[PDB]
Amino acid sequence: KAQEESKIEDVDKILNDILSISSECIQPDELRVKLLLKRKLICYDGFEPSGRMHIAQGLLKSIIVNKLTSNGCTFIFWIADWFAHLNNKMSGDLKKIKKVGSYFIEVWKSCGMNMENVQFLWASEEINKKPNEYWSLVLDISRSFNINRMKRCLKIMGRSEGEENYCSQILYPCMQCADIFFLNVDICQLGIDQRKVNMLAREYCDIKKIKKKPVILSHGMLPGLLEENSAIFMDDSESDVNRKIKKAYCPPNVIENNPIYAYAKSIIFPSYNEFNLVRKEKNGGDKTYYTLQELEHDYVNGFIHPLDLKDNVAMYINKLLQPVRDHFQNNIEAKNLLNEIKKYKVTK
Amino acid sequence: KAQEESKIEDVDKILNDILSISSECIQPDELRVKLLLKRKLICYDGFEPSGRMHIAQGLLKSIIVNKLTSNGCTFIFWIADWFAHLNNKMSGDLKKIKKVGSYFIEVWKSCGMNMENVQFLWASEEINKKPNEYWSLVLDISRSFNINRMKRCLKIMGRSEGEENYCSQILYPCMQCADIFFLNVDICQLGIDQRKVNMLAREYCDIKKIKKKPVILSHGMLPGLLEGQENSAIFMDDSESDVNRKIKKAYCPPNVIENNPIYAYAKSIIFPSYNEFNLVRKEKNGGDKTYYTLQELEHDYVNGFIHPLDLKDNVAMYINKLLQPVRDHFQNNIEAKNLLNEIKKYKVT
Ligand SMILES: CC(C)c1nn([C@@H]2O[C@H](COS(=O)(=O)NC(=O)[C@@H](N)Cc3ccc(O)cc3)[C@@H](O)[C@H]2O)c2ncnc(N)c12
Ligand SMILES: CC(C)c1nn([C@@H]2O[C@H](COS(=O)(=O)NC(=O)[C@@H](N)Cc3ccc(O)cc3)[C@@H](O)[C@H]2O)c2ncnc(N)c12
Ligand SMILES: [Cl-]
Ligand SMILES: [Cl-]
Ligand code: NA
Ligand code: NA
Ligand code: NA
Ligand code: NA
Repeated sequence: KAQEESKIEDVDKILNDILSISSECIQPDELRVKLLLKRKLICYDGFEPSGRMHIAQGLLKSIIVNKLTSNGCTFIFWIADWFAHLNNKMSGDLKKIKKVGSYFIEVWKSCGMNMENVQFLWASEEINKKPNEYWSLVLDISRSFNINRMKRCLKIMGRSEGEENYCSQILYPCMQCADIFFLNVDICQLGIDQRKVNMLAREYCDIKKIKKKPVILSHGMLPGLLEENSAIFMDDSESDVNRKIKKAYCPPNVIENNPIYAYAKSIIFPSYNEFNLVRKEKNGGDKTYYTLQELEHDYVNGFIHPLDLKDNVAMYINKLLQPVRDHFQNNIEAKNLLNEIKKYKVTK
Repeated sequence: KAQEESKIEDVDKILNDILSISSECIQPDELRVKLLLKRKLICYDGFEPSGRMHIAQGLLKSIIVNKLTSNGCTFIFWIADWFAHLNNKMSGDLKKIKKVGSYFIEVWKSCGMNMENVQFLWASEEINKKPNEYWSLVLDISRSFNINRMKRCLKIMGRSEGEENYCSQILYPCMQCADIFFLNVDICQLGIDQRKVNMLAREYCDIKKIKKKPVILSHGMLPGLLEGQENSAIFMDDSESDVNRKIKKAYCPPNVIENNPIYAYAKSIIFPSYNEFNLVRKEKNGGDKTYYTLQELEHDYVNGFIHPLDLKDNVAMYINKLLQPVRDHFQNNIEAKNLLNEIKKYKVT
C-alpha cells in the first residue's frame, strides 16, 4: 500500500512546520508523540487586558495561530482578566479590564482569527464554572514548590525583582501554572518571557507522576520599538504608524534588539512570502527579497539603510492593519468601544 | 430615663463578661462599640481536622462559646478542611480530613454547648458556594501585603521557620485572612497563636478604608502538662485512667502557681464550668473549700494554702467528670463509636 510511509511523511512535515514558527520547543520528540495521538491538539496563549493591543499580540500572533490551526489544532485565547487585576493593570478596575478584553476579541476577529478552531475564553468565567477543580489545583501546586522557586517566575508578570514583592507574585504563577492543566493544554504557545512558569508546569508533572506533559512551543519576543509612542498598536491609524516607525530604534547593520528588522522578518516576510524594498535607484533601487537569509546579509552588510527599511516596514504594517482599521472606523459599536478604552490610564 | 442607665450598666456587665474568657482583646473599646450595635455579633474559631481533638479545642471551647452565645453572640465553628490539606495533615488525604472533621462535630455536640446560636461550617463547602467572592478576597489580600509580612504569619500553621518554605505558607494565611471577611466576623475568637493573621485582617481594613473592623478576642494557650511546655496534653477521647496517668505525672510545683499547668486547667476550664472551684481535701490538709474568684484561688495557692497534689487530684477528677458525656456519646451511639474507631487508626502528619 505505502499509506504508512505517506502518513509518516505527513507527520514529519506538520512537525517541521509547527517547529518553524517557534524560537524554542521543549521538546521536539515529545511534540512528534503528541501528533501521533491522532487528535486535535489543544494550544493556548493568554493575555492580560492591560491597554491597547501591541502588534506582537495581533499581527505576529495571527501568523503562528493560523499555521497551527490549519494543521489540525485548536487554539485557545485565554483572556486573563483576573490576572491583569492581580497584576494591578487598568487601576485594578474589572469593568475596564472587561472592556479591554472585549476590544481584544474585536481586534483578533478582524486580524485573522475569526474562525472555528480559535476559542476566546475568559479566565474568570471559566474558573468560576469549575472552581473546586481550579482552586484545588492552585493549592496543590502551591504545596509542591518553595517560595524561591516561585519568585523565579516573576518575569511572567513583566516585573523585576528589585521592586516590592507582593504575595500576588506567588499566587499569579501558581494560577498560571494551574491554567495549563485546567485547560487540558497540549502545547503552551506563549512568548519566551513566559518560559519559567511553563517549565514549572512540566516539573509539576514529574512531581505528581502525571505522564501527559505539555510541550512548550515558545515564540520569540519582538524587541521594544524604542531602545503611547512606545509601541505600535493594532488600532493605530496610518499616520500614527508612520510617525512611530519613523522614530523607532533601528541600529545600522544590527539585527539584535532591532524592532524594525524584527517586524520585517517575523511579521511581514511570512505574511507575503517576500519582502519588497522600495527605494530610489541611487540608494540601491527597489528589490524583492525571497529569503530571510538575503535580507539579513543585506542589512548586516549595510546594503539596506535604516530609513529605507523603516519606510517599507511602515507601508507593510499599514497594509496588514487595514481590516482592523476598517473594522474600528466603520463598525459603530467597535468605534465606540475603542473610543472608551483609549481614554483609560495605563497602570502597573 | 432609668432605662438609659440600666442599658449602660447591662452593656458594661456583658463587656466584662465577654472579656473574662480572653487573654487579650484588640480592642476593648471597639468591643464595647460592637456591643452597642443592637444585633448579634458573629464570632468564630477555626480548626484543622488533623488528628485527635485537644482538650482546649473541645472543653475549653465549649466554656467560651457558652459565655459568648449567652451574651448576644452567634458562633461559627469553621471546619478548616482545605487548610488541613494545604498544611499537609493526615497525609493531605481529603477523605481522612473529612472523617476527622465529622468526628470533631460529634465531640462538640456532646460538649455541653447551647446550640441554638452555634453553626458548624465546612470551609470547602462554604467557599464553593461563593467562590468568586471568596477567591477575589484572597487575591486582593495577596495584592496588599509583601511576602515577608505573610511569612511572619507562619505560626498560624504551627510551623517553625527553619524548614522549607512552600508557597502554601503564603496561600494559607491569605485564605485565613479572607475567612474573617467572608464569614462577616465581628469577633475572631481563636488562640493567641493565631494573632498574626488576625492582626493582618485589621491592617487590611486600614489599607482598604474599611471601617468595619474585627475585634480580636484571643484566648490563652493551654500549657503542656510537662515542665517548660501525647503525654503533653489531654485529648477529648482520653479515658479516666488516661487523664489520671497524664495529670499524675504533670508538672505541679508545690506552693507555686506560675507555669503550673494543673493550675492552668483549674483556672481556664474548671472554674468557668462550675462558676467556682470546689477544692476537695482531707480535713488534715484544710478540708474542702470553695474559691469563688480567681483572685481567691490564686491567693491561696501562691501562699501555699493549697497542696499541689491536692490540685492534681481534683483537676483530674473534674476533667474526668467533664469528659464523661463525650465518653458516653462515643460508647452508646454506635455510629459515633465506629467513627472514633476509624479516626484513631489515622497516621498523624
Ligand atoms: C508586548 C509584550 C508585553 C509582549 N507580550 N507577548 C506575548 O503576549 C502574551 C501576553 O502577554 S501579557 O498580556 O503581558 N500576559 C502575560 O504575560 C501572561 N502572564 C498572561 C497569562 C497567560 C497565560 C495564563 O494561563 C495566565 C495569564 C504572552 O505570550 C507574551 O509572551 C509578546 N510576544 C512577542 N513580543 C512581545 N513584545 C510581546
Ligand atoms: C493544638 C494546640 C496547639 C492549640 N490549638 N488551639 C486553638 O485551637 C484552634 C484550632 O487550632 S488548629 O486546629 O491547629 N487550627 C489553626 O491553627 C488555624 N490556622 C485553622 C483555621 C482557623 C481559622 C481560619 O479562618 C482558617 C483556618 C485555634 O484557635 C488555636 O489557636 C489551642 N487553644 C488553646 N490551647 C492550646 N494548647 C491550643
Ligand atoms: Cl469544580
Ligand atoms: Cl460568589
Ligand atoms: Na472561534
Ligand atoms: Na507579560
Ligand atoms: Na524605486
Ligand atoms: Na495550629
